[PDB]
Amino acid sequence: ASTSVKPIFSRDMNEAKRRVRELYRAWYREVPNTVHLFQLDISVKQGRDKVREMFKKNAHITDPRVVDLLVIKGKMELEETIKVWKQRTHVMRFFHETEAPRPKDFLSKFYVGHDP
Amino acid sequence: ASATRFIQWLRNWASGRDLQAKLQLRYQEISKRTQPPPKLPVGPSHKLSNNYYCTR
Amino acid sequence: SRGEYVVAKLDDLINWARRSSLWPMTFGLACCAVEMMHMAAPRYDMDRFGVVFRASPRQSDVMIVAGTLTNKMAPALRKVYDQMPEPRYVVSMGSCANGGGYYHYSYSVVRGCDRIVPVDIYVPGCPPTAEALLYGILQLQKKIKREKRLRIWYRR
Amino acid sequence: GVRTSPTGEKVTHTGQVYDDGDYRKVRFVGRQKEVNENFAIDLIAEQPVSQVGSRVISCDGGGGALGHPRVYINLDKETKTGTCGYCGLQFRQQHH
Amino acid sequence: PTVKPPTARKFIWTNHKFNLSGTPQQYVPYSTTRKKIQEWVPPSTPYK
Amino acid sequence: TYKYVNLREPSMDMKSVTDRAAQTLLWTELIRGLGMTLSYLFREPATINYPFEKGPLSPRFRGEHALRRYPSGEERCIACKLCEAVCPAQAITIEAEPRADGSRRTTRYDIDMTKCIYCGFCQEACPVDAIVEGPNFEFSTETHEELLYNKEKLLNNGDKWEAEIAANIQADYLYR
Amino acid sequence: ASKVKQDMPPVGGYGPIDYKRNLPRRGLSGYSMFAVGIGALLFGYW
Amino acid sequence: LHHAVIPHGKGGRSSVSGIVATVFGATGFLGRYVVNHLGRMGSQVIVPHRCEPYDTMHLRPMGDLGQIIFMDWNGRDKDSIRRAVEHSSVVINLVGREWETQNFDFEDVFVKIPQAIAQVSKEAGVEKFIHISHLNADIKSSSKYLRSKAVGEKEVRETFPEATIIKPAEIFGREDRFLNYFANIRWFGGVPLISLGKKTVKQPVYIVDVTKGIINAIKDPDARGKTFAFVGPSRYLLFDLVQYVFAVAHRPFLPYPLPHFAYRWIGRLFEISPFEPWTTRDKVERIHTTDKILPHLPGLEDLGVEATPLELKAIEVLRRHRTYRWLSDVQPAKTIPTS
Amino acid sequence: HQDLPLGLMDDIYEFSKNFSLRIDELEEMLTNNRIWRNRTVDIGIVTAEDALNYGFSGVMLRGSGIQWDLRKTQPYDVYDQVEFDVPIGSRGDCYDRYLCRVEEMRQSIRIISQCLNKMPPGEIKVDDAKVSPPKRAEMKTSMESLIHHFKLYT
Amino acid sequence: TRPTVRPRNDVAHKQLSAFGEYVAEILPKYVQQVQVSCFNELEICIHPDGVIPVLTFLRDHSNAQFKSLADLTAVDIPTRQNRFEIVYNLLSLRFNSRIRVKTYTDELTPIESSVPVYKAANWYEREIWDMFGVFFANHPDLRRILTDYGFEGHPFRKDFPLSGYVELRYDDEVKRVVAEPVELAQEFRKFDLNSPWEAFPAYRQPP
Ligand SMILES: NC(=O)C1=CN([C@@H]2O[C@H](COP(=O)(O)OP(=O)(O)OC[C@H]3O[C@@H](n4cnc5c(N)ncnc54)[C@H](OP(=O)(O)O)[C@@H]3O)[C@@H](O)[C@H]2O)C=CC1
Ligand code: SF4
Ligand code: SF4
Ligand code: SF4
Ligand SMILES: [Zn+2]
Repeated sequence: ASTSVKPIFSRDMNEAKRRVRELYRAWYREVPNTVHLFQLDISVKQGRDKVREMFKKNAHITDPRVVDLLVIKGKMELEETIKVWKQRTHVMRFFHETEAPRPKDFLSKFYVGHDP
Repeated sequence: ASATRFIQWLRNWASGRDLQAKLQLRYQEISKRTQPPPKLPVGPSHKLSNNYYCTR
Repeated sequence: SRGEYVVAKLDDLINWARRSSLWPMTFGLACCAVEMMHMAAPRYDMDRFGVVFRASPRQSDVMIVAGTLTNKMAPALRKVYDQMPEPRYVVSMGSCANGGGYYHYSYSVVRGCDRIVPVDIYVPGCPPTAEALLYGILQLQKKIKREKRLRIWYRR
Repeated sequence: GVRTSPTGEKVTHTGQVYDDGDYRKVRFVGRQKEVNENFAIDLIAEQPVSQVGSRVISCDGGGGALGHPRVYINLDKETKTGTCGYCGLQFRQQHH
Repeated sequence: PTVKPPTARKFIWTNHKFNLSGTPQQYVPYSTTRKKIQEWVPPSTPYK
Repeated sequence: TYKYVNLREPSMDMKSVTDRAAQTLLWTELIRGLGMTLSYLFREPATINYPFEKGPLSPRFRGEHALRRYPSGEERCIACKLCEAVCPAQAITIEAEPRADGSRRTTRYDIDMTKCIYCGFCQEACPVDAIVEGPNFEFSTETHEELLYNKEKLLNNGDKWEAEIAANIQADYLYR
Repeated sequence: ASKVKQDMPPVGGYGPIDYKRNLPRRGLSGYSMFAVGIGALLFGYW
Repeated sequence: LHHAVIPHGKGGRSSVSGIVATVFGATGFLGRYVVNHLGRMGSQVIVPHRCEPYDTMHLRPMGDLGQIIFMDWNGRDKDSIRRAVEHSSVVINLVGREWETQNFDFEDVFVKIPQAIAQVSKEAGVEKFIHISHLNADIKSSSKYLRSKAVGEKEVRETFPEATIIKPAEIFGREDRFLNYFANIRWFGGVPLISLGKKTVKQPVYIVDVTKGIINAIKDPDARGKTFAFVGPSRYLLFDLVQYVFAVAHRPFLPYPLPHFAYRWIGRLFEISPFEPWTTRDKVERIHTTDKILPHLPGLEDLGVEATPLELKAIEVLRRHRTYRWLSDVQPAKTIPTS
Repeated sequence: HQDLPLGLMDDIYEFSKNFSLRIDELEEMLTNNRIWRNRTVDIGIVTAEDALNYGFSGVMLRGSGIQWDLRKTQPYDVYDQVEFDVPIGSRGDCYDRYLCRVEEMRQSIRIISQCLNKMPPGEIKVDDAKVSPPKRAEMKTSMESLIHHFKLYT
Repeated sequence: TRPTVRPRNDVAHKQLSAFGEYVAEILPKYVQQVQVSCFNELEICIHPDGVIPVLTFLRDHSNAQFKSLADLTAVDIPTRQNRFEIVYNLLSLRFNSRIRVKTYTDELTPIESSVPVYKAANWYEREIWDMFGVFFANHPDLRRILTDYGFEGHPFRKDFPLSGYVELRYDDEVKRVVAEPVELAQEFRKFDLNSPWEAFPAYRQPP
């Protein structure tokens, strides 16, 4: 049948959502010494808040194969921050400290330009 | 090529070979920098007959 | 008689020293590094202008960017520039290091090294011929000869 | 044949000149505005018109393969002059 | 040049200049075209 | 056909072994290396005295750009945009419109000498030999902006290098 | 109306070009060098 | 204004914002951030400089090709001022100096030069003008630095009636001369303080907050002909503030008192050097001046900016004063209640 | 793109005539040097099977003894009309692959010598204007040769 | 023979066609299609479930002995349901011949890693994952190889813009190299070069 599709790691959501939790634990117990080695100027508080935001955006997913990739890519993004392959700039590219706000209210977009 | 004979012998003895016949500097064996204009050939398709494109 | 003359001549000496002993740090990244090596070859012999072949970043004075500066490499280039002792100059060599060159529109290429470090000379070409680069280094010396570091101190 | 504007900015052959209050004039302060003195439209209108005795004359820019693609020009119209599309030289028919 | 002099023409420079970079005579780029869109100048005579 | 580069076995007779023993103990082979460098201490160096001497080139060389003119004075460029469509790096921007005398001529011609890869395709495609790569290679600048040529700079280069550009084409226009 | 003229090898071809390894052999036998060295010492000690 | 340069783009590096700005004194600590913001949004910034072209190199990467323009000027040549402001729409003056010189003193840099800029700008046609003053500015203060700003601040508003004036407090930052100053006193042993640092209340303000505030005044039309006062979120006691500096620096702290007159004596032999004075009699006074609490002047919040706490961005500045790289938390400095 | 300018194949002969000695001067410094041998002998040993299964090609196969060179097994152009030899290693280390490269410089002189003698006359680009552009003399006198010039470059 | 037409090689055409049926008969389970192009190349199309059985056959079978992985790459064709097209190019030194083996997958379907068969495929599969997003199962180490660290996307896919989504510079406020949305001084210019006249009647698709 066409609907049947080969899996990646998990055969259903219940098994797939286990890895999200195991991945989350790795990140939560890695920020404090990530902020230490990289000598960042962000507290462990808002560092952990950032990981909360990243997961929360991929919360509407319902496909076990899509979730596996988002975990596989999540594990890679962690191996770079533990083996310090990333430099100080790469870790600070999540926090967007150099892009001016882009307001969402209609008037602000109307005043500035033609975009929606 | 302006090396005195005694220096020629010393450089030749040190290297174990006659370096004067195979200088790595060019003096006069290079071709001239201005040449007569050429007239290059033309390919085998420059025919006025029996040259329909569909056969090549 | 005026102090301006005493400090103008004394500025010429320090300018002369810094222009007759340039010690470059070659950031050879791409093809443009081959022409840099030729400039050090017997025919041109940069070493006879007081310019040594290579040096460590903290013994260096001028940084020669010769190649394409990708995004992955940009963080490293800036770090070496920050650790170079002053005075320091950057020579941007080749079309890739000036404004992107052949790869201007690539997702992975930094469209000009001037977006990462300041630049004092631009040597165009693809690659700039070994002699073209030697025109850039000499043109760099004439910049250092015009500097008035001590004059501006005397009139603050 | 420059036509320097009242504010003192030269006009190029394309006709570009910044207006009195255009902030882009600041790029010239301390420097100069690159302008080409020899205008194309003033060097090709000062050429003599060639008189030829046939209804069709062919121009190839002069110099053989160092000019422009050879074209053929029709001189049947008495009112105006034939004009090469590439080089701008002019031709006229003798009497007919 | 003393033997084979170049061909002479009116538009060729009679005073060759050297690299003018860094001096006031340097070259400053600019757009050589004209304005594309023209705006509407309101009448200077007040209404009413 | 092939050949072995390092297949010969060393000898094992009394004289051969002593030669290898004498070489090791007396540094014979290394003293032979010092000889070669000594020869180069008595050879004329190949260094040319730039800038009073120059490296050889040929008429085909590809350097700074220049828009040419006809013998009369009219521009050769008729704004066909063939060069713009062959430029690998998209370093050329062209705009055109009828002139006051009703001729096809350009009102914008810029070469971004930082995007350009100095490849020569622009002069291979020009049907009237208007855009050429002159023989100059010494135009290093002190600012990024002044490497963005427009029509005025290119036309000055034609009026500046016409003496040498025309000669080079005369020596090369039969091969191309 | 001249013939075709283009770059071609001269009539009769070019002269031979060497390419093989030609490292010369030089020096005295291993025995002899020791004899000079040993003999140099003994005169020194004497 | 029939030209009205029109914004285009997404407010990025290659966009057009329509602000043609002349930033006098842009080669210094406060200039770096103002030029950086103006260029980061694609603005035409003219940078007149008195220094050598080498010292302005760090500014070149801060704008797109052709945006940052450098001109040569002299504070005593009004024609050089006019050449740098005739084509602009906003003029920002950041000229100043912590010490006097044989050629320029506090009267010339804070009154004569600012007065010249305003008079030239008004005739040139500039519609905006941003001036920078000091929060503790008055004409009855022992410090000469703070006396010359009060005089100048008044002359600007009688020469450019629409000018905007800003009165920040001691600004801290990476290149500042406030936090780095205290950390550098470790060379001479103890850390002398008039009295013992008590009775001194200071309200430092972060550089970016000042920089973001200045830009806002260039966009909104409510900032014309109005005075502001950029101050931090909390008020500290000078002793507590200095103690916190050595805590982050993780260095010995041995404060000892020094009479006010005695502190001025040493400040006289430190200003005899023909170079950047290490400390001056004037510097001692400002370090021990209690920042005013003017409540009738709009602050950063009135311009949409939010003040940055000292604690959040203090490890950033002092990181290099520590003598070990990692060092394996420092308690926040005591804050006076706002009341 | 263009034919060789007159007076070029003579200069190549002058360069090729003297190059072989330059290689000999290179080998004097390195081949039999004890210091250079110690930094390349028994270093980077690669087995024949590993070289093939790791995707190695070129002197990385020959250096290990595998007899393979695309110029002789899958010839392209006229590499089937030049005689040359393919140096082959016996040990598969840095020193052997250094001798293959130094030997390959000598076989290149061997090939370059033959190319100078056996160079035939004629044209230098396919005589088909729909693939290779026409000459500028023809593009300026024939309407067919201008259309094909126009469309090959646009 | 014509001087401007590449000569045919009928002898090679027959031999590779003969070897095409040989493989199709020995692996009916995986082989789906077998071509031989007019310039004598052999392409074998297989079900994705047959990467190891068909590669292990060619690498070990006596009459195949394809003991060298020339290259491994993917081709993106968005229109197809399974957009990606994995391609293997093998070489046989014993028989002096080359064979190209093609399979396919989509975004979310794994393809078995071939490192057990060809150690050269280690890095090649990392490149496919980095540039195309295809995930290879049981790969000893699967990480980005070419792209910048933390790069979001897969550039070689046909729907990733040529200029990317972010660009780098050095903002002096924070003293680091930062990333910002992409803005270009001169937009890349799109050319419509395709002629509206059929160029080759031989490759004409059905209506
Ligand atoms: N930073 C702080 O803590 C405070 C700042 N301010 C005010 O901000 C302004 C200065 O800020 P800041 O950046 O730290 O000062 P800086 O020490 O960093 O330099 C000020 C700039 O003004 C120039 N300058 C000084 N004198 C002259 C002169 N005679 N002629 C021309 N230029 C001159 C300097 O040019 P160059 O160096 O190249 O010679 C320099 O670029 C002052 O008005 C100050 O009162 C307000 C409250 C606190
Ligand atoms: S500018 Fe040209 S030679 Fe230099 S790195 Fe780029 S492509 Fe290579
Ligand atoms: S040389 Fe090449 S890259 Fe440069 S302008 Fe001409 S066609 Fe474009
Ligand atoms: S330079 Fe030549 S090819 Fe380019 S537009 Fe002008 S005429 Fe056409
Ligand atoms: Zn014509």
